[PDB]
Amino acid sequence: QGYAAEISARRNAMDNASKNAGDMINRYSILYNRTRQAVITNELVDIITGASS
Amino acid sequence: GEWFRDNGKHALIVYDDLSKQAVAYRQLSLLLRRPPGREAYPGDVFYLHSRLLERAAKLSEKEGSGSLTALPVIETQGGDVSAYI
Amino acid sequence: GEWFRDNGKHALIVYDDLSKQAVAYRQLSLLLRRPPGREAYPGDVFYLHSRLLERAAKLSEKEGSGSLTALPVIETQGGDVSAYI
Amino acid sequence: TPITGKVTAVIGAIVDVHFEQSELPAILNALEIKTPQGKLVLEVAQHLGENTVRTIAMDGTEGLVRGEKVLDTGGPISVPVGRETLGRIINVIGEPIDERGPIKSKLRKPIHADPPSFAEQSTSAEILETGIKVVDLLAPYARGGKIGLFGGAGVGKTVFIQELINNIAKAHGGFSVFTGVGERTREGNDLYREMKETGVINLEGESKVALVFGQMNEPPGARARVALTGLTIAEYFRDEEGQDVLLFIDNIFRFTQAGSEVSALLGRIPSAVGYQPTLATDMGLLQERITTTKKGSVTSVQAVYVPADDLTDPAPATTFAHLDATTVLSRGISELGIYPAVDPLDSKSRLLDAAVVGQEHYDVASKVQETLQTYKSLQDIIAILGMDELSEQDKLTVERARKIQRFLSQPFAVAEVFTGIPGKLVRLKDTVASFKAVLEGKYDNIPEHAFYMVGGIEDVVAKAEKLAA
Amino acid sequence: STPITGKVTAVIGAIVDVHFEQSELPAILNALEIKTPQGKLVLEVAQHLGENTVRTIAMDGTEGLVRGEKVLDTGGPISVPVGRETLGRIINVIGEPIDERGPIKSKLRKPIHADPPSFAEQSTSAEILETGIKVVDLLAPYARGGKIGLFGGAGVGKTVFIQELINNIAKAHGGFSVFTGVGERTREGNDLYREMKETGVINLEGESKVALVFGQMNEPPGARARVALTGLTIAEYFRDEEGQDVLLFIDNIFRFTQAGSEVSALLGRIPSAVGYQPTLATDMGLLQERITTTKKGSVTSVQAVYVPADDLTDPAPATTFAHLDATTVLSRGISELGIYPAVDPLDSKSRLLDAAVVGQEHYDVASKVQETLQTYKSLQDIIAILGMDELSEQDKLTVERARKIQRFLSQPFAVAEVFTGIPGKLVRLKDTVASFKAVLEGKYDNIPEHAFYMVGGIEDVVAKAEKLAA
Repeated sequence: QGYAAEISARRNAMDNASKNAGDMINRYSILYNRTRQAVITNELVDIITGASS
Repeated sequence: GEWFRDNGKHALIVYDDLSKQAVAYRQLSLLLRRPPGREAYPGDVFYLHSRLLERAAKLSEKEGSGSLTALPVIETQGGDVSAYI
Repeated sequence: GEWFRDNGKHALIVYDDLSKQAVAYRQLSLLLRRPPGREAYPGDVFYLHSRLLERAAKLSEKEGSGSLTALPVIETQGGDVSAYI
Repeated sequence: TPITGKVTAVIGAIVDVHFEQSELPAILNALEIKTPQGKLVLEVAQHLGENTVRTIAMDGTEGLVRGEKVLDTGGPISVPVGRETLGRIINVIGEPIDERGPIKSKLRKPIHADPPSFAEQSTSAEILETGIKVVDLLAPYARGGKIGLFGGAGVGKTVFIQELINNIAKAHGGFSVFTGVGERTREGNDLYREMKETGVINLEGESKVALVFGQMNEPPGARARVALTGLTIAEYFRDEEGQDVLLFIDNIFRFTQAGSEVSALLGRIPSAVGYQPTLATDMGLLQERITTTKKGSVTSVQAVYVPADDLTDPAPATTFAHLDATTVLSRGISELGIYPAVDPLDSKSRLLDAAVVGQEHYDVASKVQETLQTYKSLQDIIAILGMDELSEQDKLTVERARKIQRFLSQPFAVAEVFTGIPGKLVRLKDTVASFKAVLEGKYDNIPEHAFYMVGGIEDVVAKAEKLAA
Repeated sequence: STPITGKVTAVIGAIVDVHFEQSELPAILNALEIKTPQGKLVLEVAQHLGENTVRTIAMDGTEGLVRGEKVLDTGGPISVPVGRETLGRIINVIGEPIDERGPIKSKLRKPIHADPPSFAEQSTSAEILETGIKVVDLLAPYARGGKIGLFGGAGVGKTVFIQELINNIAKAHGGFSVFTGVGERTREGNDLYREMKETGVINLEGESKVALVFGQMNEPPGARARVALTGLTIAEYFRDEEGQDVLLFIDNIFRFTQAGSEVSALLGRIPSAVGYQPTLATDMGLLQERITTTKKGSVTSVQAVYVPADDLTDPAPATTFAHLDATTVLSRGISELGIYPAVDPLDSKSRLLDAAVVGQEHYDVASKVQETLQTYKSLQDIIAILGMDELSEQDKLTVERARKIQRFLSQPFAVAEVFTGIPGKLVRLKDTVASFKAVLEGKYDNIPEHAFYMVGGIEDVVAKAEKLAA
């Protein structure tokens, strides 16, 4: 009775974990995308300045 | 607002939205070929905002307690308060 | 250092902070109006650094066998090593 | 003397004059252009040839009619210093703007000055303590030192500094200077009022404080030489009066920022981000005129409005170079609700050592750092899989670390207005004992909430009784 | 000498502008010589700016220069010396020795600019170079006349890899080789000079089967750019004029990228992405097309590349990645595991890998090897968390074979008789195919994983099994 519950719990925990990790994946992905844009911009500014001079 | 303020009379001013002023000053500056500041917003943007904001005050008793409350309304970029403006 | 090295005496040279040398050459280059390399460090900052670093050596026994050893010290800003310097 | 010029251009407050006479003011000279609204003090910064200088204008240019007569007032602007500058709030020019009337100037001193020599240095090590636990444990100060603070300004940042004024300057006997660049006028009015109230400034009788206030309204160029002006007053105390001084600068990001703006106008092609190419030299010169010399060791508190908390922006980075202690203050830790909002892995002092402040202090701090670093390290792991599903040994550590973080929360005296919580200044000797116990889990038998926003260990215990009710 | 006399006008770094007289007409890609107490400074003409005022790039240093200085014109691209007397002589950028064996040149000199052979000239070959390095041979078959590329991160024993290749392949090889060093450090240089004297490939008496072109990063960026051009022409002289096949070797071509980026900027040609010159692609193209299998000869370049911060998504390594025939990626992890070579074989792709081309048996074996190792890597996560033993018996046997194979990749190197002390192994291609096939069949799963570690072929594997047993 115990063993079935034990394995059932293991499944449950491991499922919910996949979900929690997914949420965090999404949060850092949006941050990544914004950060990517910022790098492009900072580089772009350097180029603009160079062309300007 | 300052005419009211300088009557000592109490006032309030809401500046909605200075974020759109930033884009405007950006446009003007870029079209004046002034080098892009960070986030492409000019380097004197700090100066602009500070000059605007600091003219709103609760004056001294001599000046008749000239209130002019300031409430500037900022449209946060994606709700990220880390952002230059 | 090379005078020590020349005498056959061994020595060790710490170049701390070489990162600050780059800032200095940046200042010079941009006020000599030289074109800015990426990150505003001129595109020959490498030439300055490379010639400097290659002047630490272990000489041949016909050249004494003197040896200057070098330890450059570079600051990493945010641990960023993809940075040009 | 009357050395004429005309204003050829007014490209911002970076006016260009053409001194008609070939007698050309030298660089770092000061010029008076007479105006119906006062005068303008301008400072020669370039000679652009054909007897056309390009001059920084320290006042807000407007009204200027193209081709305006100039007169050369010569040399670096000479401020007025004295014991009669004590009490005063002085303009960039030096004009007493608190209208305690004209300064009876003994010495009027040039704004530009050179930092003392390597041999002239007198290198201190005398511990200065605040009574702020987090400061004491993690980065204890030293009197005459160079203290540094970073992060968002006036996020209680100003309040933090105010707490320092409240603590340290009500324990400093010497002179003290508050110089606030880009200061918030209302806060300044409050501070001035408070100073007058606490006798620190007393309108009648002496003031052991002098004040320089630079509002952020004032044009960038004025803000650029607010720093130098204050720095001169500091030199008068340091040198001429000899006495050790406190100094507060709030914020020196405004100094850097102002410089980048004018640099472009000057014609200097803007360096990375936009900063002035001369950023390093200017910061260096300034922060070495606050140095510890045989004539005086001046305790400095430097406040950097780190822009968007980009420490990687070179000006905050280069501030670290000119500091012996830093107390980077983190917005995240502010969000965690901790006041003091100090980042605990980003505070340092060279005074922290196993013999400078002793092995016991160092060991306690070492353990705090390691414990917290572990807790931060397991933050991912904890979240994806509960701390229950992490190791038991670690689970004790995690629970302990949560307590330690809360223990670091301590109310403050002039934070009492904002927080509504009576402040606490706890003795350094007491702090070491208190944290030691917590690390040994002696008092880890009581709630995590008990440790939050309280002072000494005894206070935690008492608050346990309070929580129990 | 020549009426073409220019007076320097501006020393603005390496960029030195000259003012040739109105009558005289210089031309782009020429070489100017200015007599100096520092030899003759060579300036490569790169622009005309008007009224016979050129903008030229320096090769040598620009200290002490006096603006107004009379400038002779060589009259065209820098002229090196060529011959079969170039063998076993270090040739600097302008051609002058560093081996100090006096006048290098046979009876000829040649210009260092030359054109890449046309489509008509190109002659295809499917010939297979053999490295004698078993892992390299099997999982990345090399090709004679190819453009092998040693892509890797920071100094992955880049020189060491090349040294092993020279130790095996060069001695075996009957043609010539050219070792070209672009900005390589003089410690490494001294080791290489010594090392190839030791391996006798620089045969002190008699002909050397290698030639040397050592460039030092100390030398200004301009010299760094045209050391590559110099080396390239030497290989062409061998390929064409001597008719022989060669094995070109260049080191490190990221240094070539960096150098080109710098002088692009200096030329005022605003550097493109990640500060890398806008002309990067076409410059690469000229070098790369110049290296090929013609009907005059066949040249197998092995070019080292430094991949900054192991980011090959960076445009400069990525651009080079396309142009090269036979890529290999050296990985730190595998190095740390102690395996020499450090190549991650699942990160190595050679153009020759086509099934019949490498032979059906070889191909089938190589598909199986790739799967076996890949199985170990995929399963590594499972072995790690879930545990080793929870996996299938079949999976476990594949893992055991993979661990044996993994350490059967470990070939102790002859040039790592100084980096490990343990001698080399020169294993024939056929022998490698056979020995790897055997392992896969599981015939030597009774031989420990560590009895494959740091030993050669099957005979050695058995011998070390016996050795450990004893």
